Order: sequence, then C-alpha cells, then structure tokens
Amino acid sequence: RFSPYAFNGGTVLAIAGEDFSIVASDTRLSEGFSIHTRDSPKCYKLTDKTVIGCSGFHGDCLTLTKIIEARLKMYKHSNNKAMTTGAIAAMLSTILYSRRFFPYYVYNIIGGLDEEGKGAVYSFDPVGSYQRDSFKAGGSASAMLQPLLDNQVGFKNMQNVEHVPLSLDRAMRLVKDVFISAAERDVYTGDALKVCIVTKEGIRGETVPLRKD
Amino acid sequence: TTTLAFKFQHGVIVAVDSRASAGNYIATLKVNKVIEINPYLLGTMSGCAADCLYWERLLAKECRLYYLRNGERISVSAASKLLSNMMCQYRGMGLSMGSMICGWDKKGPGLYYVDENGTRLSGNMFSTGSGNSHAYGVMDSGYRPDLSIEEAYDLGRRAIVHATHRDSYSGGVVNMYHMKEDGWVKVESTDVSDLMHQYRE
Amino acid sequence: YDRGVNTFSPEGRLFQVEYAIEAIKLGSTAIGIQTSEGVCLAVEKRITSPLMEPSSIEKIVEIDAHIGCAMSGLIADAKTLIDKARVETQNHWFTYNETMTVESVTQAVSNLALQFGEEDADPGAMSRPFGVALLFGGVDEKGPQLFHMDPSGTFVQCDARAIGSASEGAQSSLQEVYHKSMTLKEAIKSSLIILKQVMEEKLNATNIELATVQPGQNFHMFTKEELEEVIKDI
Amino acid sequence: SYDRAITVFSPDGHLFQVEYAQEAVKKGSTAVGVRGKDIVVLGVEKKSVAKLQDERTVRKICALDDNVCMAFAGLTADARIVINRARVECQSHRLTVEDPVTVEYITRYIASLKQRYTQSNGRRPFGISALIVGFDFDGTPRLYQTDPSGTYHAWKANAIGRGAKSVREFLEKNYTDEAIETDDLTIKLVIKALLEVVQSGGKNIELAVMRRDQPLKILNPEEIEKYVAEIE
Amino acid sequence: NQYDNDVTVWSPQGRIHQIEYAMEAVKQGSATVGLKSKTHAVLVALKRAQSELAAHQKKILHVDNHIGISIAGLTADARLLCNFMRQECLDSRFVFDRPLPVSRLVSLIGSKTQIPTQRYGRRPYGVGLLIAGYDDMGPHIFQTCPSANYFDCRAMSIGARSQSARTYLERHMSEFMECNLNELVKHGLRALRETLPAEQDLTTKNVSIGIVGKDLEFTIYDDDDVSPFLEGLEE
Amino acid sequence: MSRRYDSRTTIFSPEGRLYQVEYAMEAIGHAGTCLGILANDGVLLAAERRNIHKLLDEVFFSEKIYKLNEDMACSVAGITSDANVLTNELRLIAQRYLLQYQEPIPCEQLVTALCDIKQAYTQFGGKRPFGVSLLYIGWDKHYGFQLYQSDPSGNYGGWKATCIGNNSAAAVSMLKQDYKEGEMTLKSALALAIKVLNKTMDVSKLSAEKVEIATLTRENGKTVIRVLKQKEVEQLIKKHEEEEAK
Amino acid sequence: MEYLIGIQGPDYVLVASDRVAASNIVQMKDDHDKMFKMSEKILLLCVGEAGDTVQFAEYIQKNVQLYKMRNGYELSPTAAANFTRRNLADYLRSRTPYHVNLLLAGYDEHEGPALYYMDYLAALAKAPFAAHGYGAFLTLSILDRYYTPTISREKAVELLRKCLEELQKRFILNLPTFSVRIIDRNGIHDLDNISFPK
Amino acid sequence: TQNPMVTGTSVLGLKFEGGVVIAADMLGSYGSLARFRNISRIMRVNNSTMLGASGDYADFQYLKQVLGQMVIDEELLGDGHSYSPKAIHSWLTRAMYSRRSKMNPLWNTMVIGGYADGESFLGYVDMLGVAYEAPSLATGYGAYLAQPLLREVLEKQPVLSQTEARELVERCMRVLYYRDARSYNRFQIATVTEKGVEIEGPLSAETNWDIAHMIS
Amino acid sequence: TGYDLSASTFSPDGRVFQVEYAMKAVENSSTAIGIRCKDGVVFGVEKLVLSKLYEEGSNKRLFNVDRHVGMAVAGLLADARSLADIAREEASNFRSNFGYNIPLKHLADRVAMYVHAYTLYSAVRPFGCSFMLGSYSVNDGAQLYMIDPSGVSYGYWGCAIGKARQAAKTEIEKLQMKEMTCRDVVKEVAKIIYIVHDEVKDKAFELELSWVGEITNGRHEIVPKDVREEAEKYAKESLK
Repeated sequence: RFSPYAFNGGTVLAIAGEDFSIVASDTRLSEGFSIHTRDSPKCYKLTDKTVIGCSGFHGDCLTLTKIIEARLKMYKHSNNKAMTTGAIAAMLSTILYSRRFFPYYVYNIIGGLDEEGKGAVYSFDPVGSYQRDSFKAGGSASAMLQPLLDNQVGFKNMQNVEHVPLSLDRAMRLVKDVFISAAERDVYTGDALKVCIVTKEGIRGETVPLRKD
Repeated sequence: TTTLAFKFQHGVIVAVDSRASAGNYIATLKVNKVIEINPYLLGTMSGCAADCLYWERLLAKECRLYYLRNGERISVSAASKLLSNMMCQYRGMGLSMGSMICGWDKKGPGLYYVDENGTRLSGNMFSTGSGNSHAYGVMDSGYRPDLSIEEAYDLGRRAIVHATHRDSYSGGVVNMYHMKEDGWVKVESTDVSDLMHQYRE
Repeated sequence: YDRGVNTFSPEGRLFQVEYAIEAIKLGSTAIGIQTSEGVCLAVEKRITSPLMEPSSIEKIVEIDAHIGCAMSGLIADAKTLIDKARVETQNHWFTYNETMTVESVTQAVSNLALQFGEEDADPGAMSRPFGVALLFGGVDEKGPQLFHMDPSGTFVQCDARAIGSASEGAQSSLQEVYHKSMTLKEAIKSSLIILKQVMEEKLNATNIELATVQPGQNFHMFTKEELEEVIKDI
Repeated sequence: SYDRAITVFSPDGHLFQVEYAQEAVKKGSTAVGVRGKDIVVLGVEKKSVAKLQDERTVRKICALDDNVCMAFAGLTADARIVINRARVECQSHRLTVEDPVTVEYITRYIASLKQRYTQSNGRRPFGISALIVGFDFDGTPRLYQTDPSGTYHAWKANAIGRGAKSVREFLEKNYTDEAIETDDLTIKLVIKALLEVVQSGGKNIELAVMRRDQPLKILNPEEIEKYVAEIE
Repeated sequence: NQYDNDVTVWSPQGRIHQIEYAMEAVKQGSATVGLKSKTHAVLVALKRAQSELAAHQKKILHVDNHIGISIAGLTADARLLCNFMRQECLDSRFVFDRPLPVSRLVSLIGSKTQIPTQRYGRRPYGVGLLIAGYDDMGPHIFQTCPSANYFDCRAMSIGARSQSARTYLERHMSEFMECNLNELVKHGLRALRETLPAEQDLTTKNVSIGIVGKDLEFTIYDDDDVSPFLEGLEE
Repeated sequence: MSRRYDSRTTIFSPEGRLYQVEYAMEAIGHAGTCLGILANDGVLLAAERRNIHKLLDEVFFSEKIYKLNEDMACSVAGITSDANVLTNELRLIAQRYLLQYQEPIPCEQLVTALCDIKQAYTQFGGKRPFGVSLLYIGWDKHYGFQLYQSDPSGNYGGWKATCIGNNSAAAVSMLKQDYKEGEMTLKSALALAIKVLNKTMDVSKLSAEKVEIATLTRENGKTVIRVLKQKEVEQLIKKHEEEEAK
Repeated sequence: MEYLIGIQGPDYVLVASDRVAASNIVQMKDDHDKMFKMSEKILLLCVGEAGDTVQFAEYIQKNVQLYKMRNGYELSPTAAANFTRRNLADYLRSRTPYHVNLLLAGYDEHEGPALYYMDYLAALAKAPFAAHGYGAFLTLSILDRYYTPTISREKAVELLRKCLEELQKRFILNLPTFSVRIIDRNGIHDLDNISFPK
Repeated sequence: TQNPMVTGTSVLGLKFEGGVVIAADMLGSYGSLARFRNISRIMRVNNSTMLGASGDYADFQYLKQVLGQMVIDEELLGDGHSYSPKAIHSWLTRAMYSRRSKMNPLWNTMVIGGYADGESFLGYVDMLGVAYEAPSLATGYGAYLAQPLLREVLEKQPVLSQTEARELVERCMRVLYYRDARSYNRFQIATVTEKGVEIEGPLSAETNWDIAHMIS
Repeated sequence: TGYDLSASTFSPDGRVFQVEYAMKAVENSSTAIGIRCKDGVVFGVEKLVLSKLYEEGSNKRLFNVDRHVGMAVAGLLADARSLADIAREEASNFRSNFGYNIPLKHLADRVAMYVHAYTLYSAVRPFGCSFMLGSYSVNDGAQLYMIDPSGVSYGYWGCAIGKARQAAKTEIEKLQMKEMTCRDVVKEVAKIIYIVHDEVKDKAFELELSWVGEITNGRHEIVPKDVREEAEKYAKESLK
C-alpha cells in the first residue's frame, strides 16, 4: 500500500554547559541503503540564541521547521519580541501534540541559552512531551552517545572524584570524539559533521570531517 | 513508572520514581512524573508521558478559570471531575493516561484516581504505573492511620525503594511530596540505589 | 431604522461606534493610575438604595494574577469581554507557558470590538458594538502597564485615565496631580481625592472599592478593614 | 436564517429595546422578598384572580433547585424560557461539579442569557426581572435581582414589578436589625410590605419561605390569614 | 437622501456614496508619507496623541521581513488587513520559500477589499495604506484606498491634510533616486511638518519610521532610534 | 436584505407590548366563540361555528375542535389557517413524549411545550406570530382534569371555567356568577354553557348547527372524547328553553 | 466482573452490590459505592466498563432530577426505565457506544415496587429479581429457590445473606464486602453492610 | 497511489559549468510492458527551468497542467517576476506533502533543473515530501546505477563542461539501457543554459554486445 | 420615487435604472478604443495621469486575460481588476477542462454572463466597468468583442468606450481598416486618439497600445519600445 514514514537516519547531540549550549548533527541523508546526498544539515536556526535539530523523517523535518519558523513570526508580530527558549519548547509541545492522531515522526532537540544566560536543552518526543536536561541525543546513534556522556559529563560510577562543570574547551573535543566513535560503528552517521555552538555572543558553525564510507 | 499516594491523620503523601523509558533503551532518567497544578492540588503521571502531561495542563487551566470566575478555590472532588470529563469526549482515540489528584479541601484530605477512560475513585490508598503492584505490598505491610509524620515518610521511601528494585521499567530517584492543609511540600529527592544499600545494611 | 450598523456617516465614522461612545458617559467613574512600582485602580460602585448589598457589586475584576481590570458604562456588556480576556490569558499560559503581557491581552479583546455585523456572519456574531470601556492594569517584564480600550477597538497605552460618568472633570484634575515617580501610596490618596469629589454620595468603606498590583505581589483588592484606614488618611 | 440588528444604539446612547423591555416589568405582578437570619421569604400579589382560575398553575414563585428558588415580575411568556434554561444549568453544574449550585452561580448564568439575547442578530430582549433567592453552603441566606439588561445585584430586601417604588418606601423604613429576629415577624414584614399595593384586599397574597436545609414551602390562604388577623 | 445609506445603491451620476464616505475616513486620521530611492524605501508615520498623558497609537506595523505598512484610517479595522497581509506573506514563504513580491501582495488586498464594496449589508474597509517593500524588481511604494483601487507610486501622502505633503514630494522627485539612507528619510520628515500647523513640531515620541532596502530588512525605529535622524534637520 | 421592506415584527412598542401579539388577539377577538367548564365529572368545550351555508359539506369532524392525543383535545379561536400548523406540532410533541417516557403526556407538560414554539416566533426569526389562541382539556395521572387557555403570546394558565373568541368578556362575567366551586356536575355544566351562549350569540334561537359541544370524561381507566351529535345538542337546548318559562 | 443483585418484596425493593473497584490484578478501592440515587424512591445500579458506568449513569441522574424540578413531581420508576433505554439505545449505532448493565429499582405510590433489568444493548426487562456480572450465574439460581412474592424484609435480608456468602466460596474474585439498601414507602433506607472479614 | 498505471523510469541529471542537462527515457511503461514508446517526459517550464519526472505519468500530466497554469498566470501579469527553479522546487515539495498528509499522495518522483542568475539549480523532490538539492541526481534505479557513475566523475572532476557533460550523460544512459529492465534506447537530452531550454530530438546509444562471444 | 433604489425594480416605463446608472459610470471614464485589421487586433487607451507622483505604468488598464486574449477596460478600475481576475479564471478553467486556447467568442460570453448576474438581485450592484476583448488566431482571425455593464456583447471593426464615443466612432469610419496591415494600423490608432483627446478638464495621459495578430504569432503583447516610439511620433507629425 502506502507507507507515509521512512527513516532517513540522522543523529543529533546537545550539551548544555554553564555559558554555552552545543547542538551538533551529521549531514548524511539516506533512505534505505542508499545515500541521497552527503550534505543535509539537520541543525536549523530559529532565533539568535536558539538552534533546533530535527532527526527523523526528512519530509516532516522540513515541514515542522517551516511551521515553527512561521509561528516564531506569529509570536514576534503579536508579542513584539522573540520567543524564549522555554516558550519554543512549550509551543512545539502543543504543535507536535495537535498531530496526536497522525503524529510527526521526528526527534526534536532544542538548545540554547535561557533568560538566566545558562545552557538549556529541551529534548522532545514525537507526541510532544518535553523535559530539560544537561545533555541529550537523538536519532539512530542516540543509544551510542548517551553512555559516553553519563561518564564524562555526569562523573557517574566513579567514587571520590571532583565534579567540575564542563568547559567549552572540553566540550568541543567531547562532541567531535563521540561522533568519530559513532560514525564508525553506525551506518547512518558520517560523511561530515556540523557543530553549531550557541553562546551569549552568537552562533558559530564548525564543520568536521568524518569517515566517508 | 511507579507511583503511589496515601492519606492519614496529618494528610497525604505522594511518591514516584524518576525513570521513563521506551522499549529496552532507557530514554531519560530524572524525569519528574508528578505534575504541579495549584498550590494545594497535586497531580501524577502514568501511561503515555505526553498525554497525561498535556491534559493535566488543561486541568491546571480549568482550575484557574474556576478560581478567577467564582473565586471559590475549587475542591479536590470537582477538579477530579473536570479531568475525567475532558478525557471522556476523546474516548476510543487511543489516549493512555493514568493519574491521581491529591489535596486538602474544606471536607478533608481528599485523594482521587482519574483514569484514561474516566474512572474516578476516591479513597485512602492508591498506586499506579507498571510497578504499582509492588507498591501495595509494602504499603499494606502495617500502614495505619495513626502513623506520625516521620513514620509515614519511612513507608513512602521503603515502598518505592522496593517497588523499583523488582521492576525493570521503574527506577531512578524517589520523589516524595507531602501534603498539608496549606499546600504540598517536597520532602526529598533521593536515589534508589543509595537507599538500597542502606536498607540492605 | 434606515441606517444599517455598518453604514458610514458622511463624516467618515461608523454610526453605531459613534453612538457606543455616547453610552460610556452614563457609566460609573473609574480611575486608573500607573506607577513604576505598580498600578492602582479605583471605581465608584453607585449604590442605588440602602437595601442593596455593596459586597455583591464588583467593578474591578482580576483578569489574571499579574493583570487587573476595570469597567465603565454598561456592566452587562463587560462580562463578555472579561470572560473572553480570562480565556486568552490562560490560552497563552497553556501554549507558551508564560504570563501573557498586558499588551497582548488588549489585542485579544480589541479584535472583538469591530466584529459586529449583520450579513455574512455566524450565529455568534454581534448586532451592535460593545458599550463598555475597559482599563487593564498589570505588571510584566516591561514593568507596570495601564491601557485603555473604547468600543472602536483602539487600545492605547496610558500613564493614567478616567472613564465613566465624568471623564472630563476627572481627566482635568488627574493630569495635574500625577507627576512622574509618584509611588502607590501617594497615588491611592490622589486617586481618592479626585474620586471623592467627582462622585455624589459621600466616601465610605463600602461605598467604593480599590485595587492594586505590584511586581513582587499578586493582584490585590483592599478589604473593608484595610480601606477604613485608607479613608482615614484622606 | 434571519440575521439583522434589532437592539441598536440611539443618538442619546440609550438602548430602546432594553428600555422598552424594562417597561414590560414596570407593569408586572408585584413581587417582594426579604432576608431573615435562618429564614428567607418571598411574596407576590395576584390581581387577576376571578376565583375561576387555578391558583397552582399560575404561581410565579418557582424553584430552580433544592437550595435555590426564584420569582419574577414581567411578561410571563418569557419567564418559562429563562427558568427552563436556568434549571438545565443547575443540573449541568452538579454534573461538572459534584457540589450543589451556588446561589451566585445560577444568577450569573441567568444574566449571561439576558446579555447574549441583547447583542445577537435578530433577537429580542427578555421582558422579565427575576428575583433569585437561596441558601449557599454554610447556611447563609442570599437574595438577588436580575434586570432585562443582564445586570444582577444583591439585596437585603427588595421589590419588583408594578408598584415596586411604594413598597421600597415601606421596606427601607421598617427593615432593621431588631426586626427579622423571628420567623413570624419576617413573614409579618412581607405582608405589611404588600399593604401599600393592597387594593383593599390581600386574600390574593401568595407567600413562600425557606429555612435551612428544608425545601421551599408555600403558605395556604389559611396560614396567611392568621398572620393577617394581627394588625393593630 | 435615499442613495446615501447603502453601499450597493448607485446614484443618478453613477457615484457610490458609501464608498465616497469611506474615503472620508482616511482624511479623518493622521497623515503618513513614504518614498523610495533606487535602493531603500522608507515609511514615515506621525503617531497621534489622544492627550499628553495617554501614549500614541501605532501607525506602522510589521508584515514580513521585507514588507511593511503605514496604516491611516480606523485603527482596529487596519488590524484586519494587517492580519491578512501577514498570513499571505507567511503562505508565500511556506509554499514557494521566497519573499512575496510586493506587486502581488497589493493585488491580494485589491481582491479582499473589493468584496465588501460589491455585496450588500457590508461596509468597505475604511483604512488607507502605504506598502513599502523590496523585491527582485526593486523597492516599491503602493497606495491603497477603501474603494479597493491600488496604485504604483514613487511617493505619496495619505491622511488629514495630505495634499500639502504631496505637493512637497513633487518638487524634489528628481532627487529621490540618488538619496542615501539618511537623506531619504529626511525628505519624508520634511513632509509631515507641512501637514501640521506651526504650533506643533516633530518629536521623538510622536514620530515613527520604518526602513526597507537592498541589504536591510524592514525595521521600525520607535523613539530613541528616531532621534539620530531627527537631529540634523532644520525646521 | 433591503431592510426597507422589513416590518420588524419582533420589536417592542414604546409602552413595552409587542404589536403583532396585540393585533393577533384582535384577530382572535372576532373569531369563533369557544368556552369550557370544569365540573366534578368531565369537562366540556362549546364551540360556535362562523361558517354555515346550505352548500357546506361538513365532511370531517367537529370543525374547529381537534384531538391532540388519546387523553386530550383542543378547540381553536383565531385564524383557521395557522391552527393547522399548531395542531400538527402538538401531535408531534405528544408523540415525542410518548416515545421517550412511554406514558401519556400530562396536560401541564404539553401546553408548556407548545408555548415554547409560540415564543420562538414572537422573540426571534422575524416571522409573523400565530393568530391562534387555544383551549385545552384532558386528564392525567396526577392533577386530574385540566382546562388550559393559551394565547398568541404563549401565556397560559389553569381555569375552572373560561371563554375565548367573540364576546369572551361578556361570557366570563356570566360564568363567575353562576359557576360554583366543586358544586358543578356535567349535567349542571351543560345546562350552564347553553345559558351563557344564548345571551352571547349574535344570532338568536340557538340553532343546533351553530353551537357544537365536545365533552371529555374518563371511564374504565380510559379518557373518552365525545362530540355531541346535533340530536343530543338540540335536546339540551329545548330542555333549557322550557326552563326559561316553565 | 463487578456484581449486582436486586430483590422485589411486596412493599419493598431490596438491592445489593459489591463495593470492589478493581484494575488489572489489584483492587484499587474496596469501599467504592455503585448505588446511584436517581430520585427519592428511585435507585440505579450500573456495572460495566469502568469509564462507561459513571459517565452514562450521571447523564440519567441529571435528567431525572431535572424532570422533577420542571413539572414539580418526580418520574415514576416505569418512565425512568424507558428513558434510560432510549438514550442507551441511540448510542449503540453512533460513534460512542456505551457498555453498561443497569438495574433500576424504585417504589411508587400507585404501581408499587418495581425492578428493571437492562443489558448493554438497551433491552429493558421488568423482573422480580435480577443480577449482573459473572456472579449473576452463581446467584440467580439461589434466588430461584428461596424467593416468594410474600417474602418479608426480615427474610429478605436473611435470604440476601445466603446468596452473597456463596460468592465467597465458588466465585473466584474476592468481593469481601457488599453494600445493601432497601426501599419502602418511607424512601431509601441503608442497611448494615454485609462484610466478611477475610 | 498504490499501483500507479503507466509508471515512468529513471531520470538522470547533472549540473555542468554554466548549465544543467536532464536526460530521460521516452518510454512509458505499463506494468512490465513497454507500451507508449514515444512520450516527452521532460517539460519546459518558462524559459530558465526544466522539469522531468518519474513514477506515475498520469500524475505528471496533472502537474504539467498545474505548473502550466502557474507559469502562464504569472506571465499574464507581466510584472517581470518569474518563478525561480527553487520556487518551483519548494512548491512541488508542498504539493507532494499536502497530498501525503491527506493519505492521497501523488505517486511520483521529480527532478527540477534550471539555470538562473548564473547559478545552476538541480533539485529533487519525492512522493513523501523528501526534498533536497544535489550536484547529480537520479530516480528509480538510476540512483542505484548511474548515480555512482556521476559521483565517481564529480569526485575527481567537480567542474564539467557542456561537451563532457553530454558525453557522460550518454554513457550513463547507455548503462541504463544495459542494466535497467524498464529502460529503452530512444531518449531525450534536454539542456538548459542561459540561451534557454532546448530539447534535442530522440537519440540513441551505440552499444557494444561483442562480449556475447566471450561468454560462449 | 423609490423605483431606482435597487437593481430588482422596474421603472413604470420598464427601464432598470440601477443598470442605467452603472453605465454612466463608464460615460465619465476615460476613452479607450480598439480596432481590427487583416493581420490582427490593435488596442489603444487613454490612461490619465492624476498626479506626477504616480509611477509610469501604474493603473494599467490593459489586462492580459490569456496568452492570446487581450483586454481593455473603461470604468471604475476597482471592479475592472475583479473582472480581469475572473476572466483569467474562465480562461484557466477552459485550459484545464478543454486543454487548448479559449476562443474569444466563448470567453466574451461567460464573462458577459457574470457581469449580468449582478443586475438581477437586490443584494449586489451592477458593475461600472465596460470593456472590450480582442484576440487573433490563424484559424479564426481578428475578433473584437465589447461588453458593457448590462452584459451585452457585440463584434466590431472598431469601437469607442468611455467618455468620447460618437466623436471617436466617426473618426474610425472614415478610414477603411479591412485590407490594411497591423503595422500601418498602429500608426492610425495613435492618430485617432490624439485627435479624439482634447485637454480642458484633464491634463496629461500615457498612450498605451497592444499587439495581437500575425506579427506576434498569436501572443498578446504590449507594443515594444521602438515601434511604440515609431507609432507615437507619426501621430504627432500628422497632428498638424
């Protein structure tokens, strides 16, 4: 018959530091065993302080992004100000939920800085539940990324070790290395990398090379 | 997903764990299941995480509209009925939510259980979630209405601690919310694994 | 009577809107004032008989925790807007999970002012414009704010306003006594000093009501026990 | 359907349809009421009794719920509607809120109907002024009045309908705290209040009382006659 | 006297009186002007004060990043058109993923404001507009009316006593093309003062502007941002 | 929509009395005179006939006396046209009651159900009201025999003895004097209704063709609605005519 | 499944029900009261799907209470039975089917005692005694053997205790405690709750 | 559309220096049959953009008719605005998606070529709404066959001329004729440049079958 | 006395006034002409400049309904832009339904019916826009059809709509346009307009012209720069 959803792969990783929030994703867009194109950035920009990733069916990633960017302007025109990171989460929770009967298949991870200037990451589900966390992942490689962060970021399973808040200098190498580890062992990840760092100054996009196979 | 509540002399106590997983893979860990609604009203979370989280927000919206219109500070009994009536018009469409509504009204320490299909039950003791059965055992172990405050929390801890230990879809940290006449107050948030090796000596 | 509701006068103004503002002159005097530390609201109850209970007449309603209100003119027409304003404030808190600013509240109620019409409408459309003028006080991240609304749908930011039976007599003396940084307690006195003279019946604790809102404290209406100390300092 | 503006403004700002609707109340059957301590009393005068009428079907003092009753003065064809619309709201409230209906809650809904029919396309304003009475939880008596415009107030004592002015002139003087101490004098105050609208008559006076949790009780012509026997 | 009360009733002279009376609604409100160079297009609107105590109405509204409007007419009635224009500009970026052409957006207003003039029982929108926008064909200034007839203009003035402001724009027309960002705005600011009597001057409070150009999105300067343009212009 | 052609039927008068309702009552004022009397046993309806000619067939039924339900009936005074619309509505109302509750409709419930239809036309819709005012008879399991009189405004009420139509004011003044509460019997009620009409008839001699009587009694747990044939009607007249002299 | 029962005496209608509210493998609420009071002398007993019982039976309780306020007199137990049917019947073919099982128990000044049976397809039946649930198979047999039209309320409660204590032996579900009420000319009257302290 | 009647076949395209070339078979295919052997599956859209599609052909003439009105209605105003191939691409992405969300999709796969403002736009949409832009595209089994032939050249030579382009297109169409069951020998090569869309006549491929002797 | 208040009423003499009043809306509108020749159809319009502030080309009265169909309107331009948009819906519905070029004879019918539907009711007003439709086809030839506020359609060799008619309709009769070629017609069209145009009330205008015929291969176009300049100068040389 007709199967409306297909899995296009993709991987999203967010880390909320004290002064910074990093949202990174790969470029590979692939349906089935074939690669359509090796540049398809998952990271999309909403406001200056907010970057949203979309991992899932690519047609919903394109539609949902145009719906969000449409309601950013509906808010900015009505309220004469940009949406806060917490407001984008609460809105997109109701946007994803209005599809409850015919859901969007996507994994949204919103990250950036809140009113306090601190890294705020909101990870969603296709049905629109959301909760704040220091680090989240998504997509096919989400299962590989999370255990690595529980150790380095969370200092779990280590007795009598000091807890130092993660530094951006360590965070850059931490995001790059988990993908170098994930792109190897995952077939849906590779061919390039795009890191969008959200600080108080602005968004800085950095591209990293990954295994091409 | 394990959740429980019980009422006694000094009022209600609510206890949940933090874990919510999808399949064999644990999605998140510290997720807070208990939903705050009013100062003196407290909801819970069971079933689909997005469904009960959404519809409980409407109840938080309707309780506000009631208090603004009438100014009568809605009782726990009516707030339980609003959440059921909203879930009854979408019946058959696949909404899965459990829930419990706790609070202190003019009548007393009311506690209710509102379900996906409209089941509305007052009562002394309730538990929901996948590990609900494991909670009733420890709660029925000699809980009495005459327990003091400290003796009551020790039961709330020891119920979830043994509930998540037996259940693989339940775990994380125990969130305990005491209830009083004025409003709820958070007793503690404590890791299960750290309480296990306590009770294990 | 020969002239639809949507007919323009030769002067370029809608009749029914021109007539609606003529109905504000018959209302009750309501005086709002804005202050950097909060907003004060006072209104005359207009008790028509000793047997009437003053506690049942509330002309100052709470739209939300951070937003007050006031009304003049027809009180009946006010309930349609107030019950609509409360829904829009909660719709915002529900969707975007934040308190709707006083600016967006007026844009919600002001959109319903010109919705009146006869043909090409629904069963929920109105045959006449509202005969009520509202004053929304409130506090948001932009500080205390006070707005004005008329039947024409024009919302106007304001430092202070006077509406009801006498706007002219109150607006004349209000612009004078209102100076810059003047705080709440000074504004309350200046509000009553204006209000006590512009009414007819003498000032009593139950004869009029008073409201206020602060950035760190929710919208509050002074009870009779608190008003008896305030009318003592008049 | 028929959508056209009936109620519209005027060069003086007055609503003709709402003012002419209140003119229907200005000739009613006079209805009065007072508030006691634990008791509350309603009364109405009927000049239309030819002794051929059935007094039970013409009673203008009705009951919206167990805890709330009401009267009206105006065009009786319009009262059946509001009442049948109010009684639907009382039961839909107990379905929404397991608690009974507050006296104020049902007075709002009666007022919200008289509003919508003022501004709706191709409608007519109601010609009835309803006087609502009941006991809220904790047992405090409450007396309200509505208006064809949709404006509801509260009252300790009140009168509506034809001759409502002269009745208030008696009520305002003779309503004190030393009064309404006993259930009889509260009833004796209503009958004395109707003396201004007495035609040299009063066998036609209808009364009703409410006390605590007990339901509405209408006095027969015999019970009222005993209260009339004491004057001087 | 019988021909006046209805929109769909013609006259012996073939003139619709209600559409004429809806034109009077534009003359009942604050004057606005705008003009375009080879690059920028700038709207300058005079915010009217109900009193010195009350604040000023907002005469300039965002529509899209590249498009903005200056409303002169019934205030709450212009928010019906602005809400329509914002939906049309979002539907253009949602469908074609391109900025909506300004000559198209004004044509949709001509279709929306035409219907109430045609049908009985409805009133024509009493709001005149100046739509400033930038597209591949260059900046545009479009005037509309209550009659639904829209124009294509180098510079216009609508509102109360707008004829004098139009006369000013005609004399300097030849210079409008080479003006930079600052000088272009000054042309419009000199137009407003001509509309008002000499007893009133231009202030940071009562004057709002907006600017759309090649590399610059439409932006509204409220008060403190209006001062740098106000300074340097002799009155 | 061309308001010019709109007469505004639903608006109030300056004195607060609906025009189309008052003018409907003057249409009923010249219509056929009907009356009713409630006795200890049975209730009757005496309807005068204003259409009489040698060429009229008299094919159907009592001609202005209808039957709403097994337990109830009605007469009509007013426009003969609009009565057929109401009757078809009353017959739907009683049968919708019987559909849900599976019991005969009580008289109080049926009357107040129709007057809601007479309100919708007077309150809104812009359409003209009904020029038909009705009498009602019937029996129910609760309040016993019932006699109700509505109007074009929907204002009804119970009555022991009433009258409607032409010379309805002069008839009621006669009932108030003669009618005794609880002392009336159907045999003494029929003799009463004839004496009332014979004074209010515009044509004397009281022919059996003009006035026709319909009585309602309950026997063996069943309501019996009978229209007296012209034989028995004339018998009651002659018995009343001998009591005027002998 | 939940359990209902009713018995019609000459002057009275004796109804009883189980107080258990159960979900999955556990009993949530043991004191849950399934007896819904439509009017003074009219009760109602509804079991079925957990959500459909309270949702539907509250739509009836309001229509019955509304009728008494409109006309000044309450419905008779006969009219209240045929009204609950048509509502439950009209649902069936619509998009919101109700699954319920009803017992309408009432007393009337004239018709006297009445007891009505109803299934989820809205087929109304008037029986001297009736029961619902899986416990209706183990019970109605006992009612067949000891019931008589002349039974007295002293015997009826004693007869009711014979039936309800046999759900504790054969019937698999717990059902520890049973609510019991009786209706007479003086209205509803509660009776001592049958309780078997396991 | 569950089993579209008269499916198309692979559509090759690849952007070269200052232009875009699109090759498509002329064969309509009903089931496994080759039924309509002369059809134009490459539509000219305005001057500067070029469309050709795959999948259901009945849905291609519907879009041929709609886009015809879209472009013609645009020319009727004469405003000087012409849809850029990115607008034609983003418009189809919505049409494909809105039909999808209604569970009544147009079964089709389209490749939009164009050259505007010195920027060559080659673009791809899909039934489900999946859309992107790539230097080389193919549909159906072209993505499994001629796609690694195009990528293998573009990795070594990212810059191709107009003469090298058509030569590589002729080779890739030659491989499809060999390796694709529903392909056919006659095909159109339509090359859009600044001079405008020019659709070359039906062409063919010189084939070397001489390996048939080696297998023997 | 009240008979003219709505389009639903006949005068006691039988005339519908609200339709006759909509025609006077055209009589005050500017003059536009159109002409047929052997090769094709040519349009001309007097587009009055109300102010120098208006951009050249604004308020364009020549609409393109379809590729092969031109349009010229005289009347209230607000209603004209509605007709031109509705005439496009008919040409596009034709292209969708019948899949080829809409014949001008049929396109001047559907449109003249829509213009007519507003003279019947009392809930609408008649259009105040009179307009002509020319077209050319190799299998048809030069065709010109005028439509008026009442919905009457006639074919013409040449016509004048708007203010000046009898003056312009006499000047066209003198020349014989049947055997002439379009390239020689364009020069005569501009010659007629300047002779017809006299400046008393109004001030200035912008001459607009259109090609449809053999030269354009059936596609309706505005006259190109050089030819429009070539044609306008000839009318100025022939002015005196």
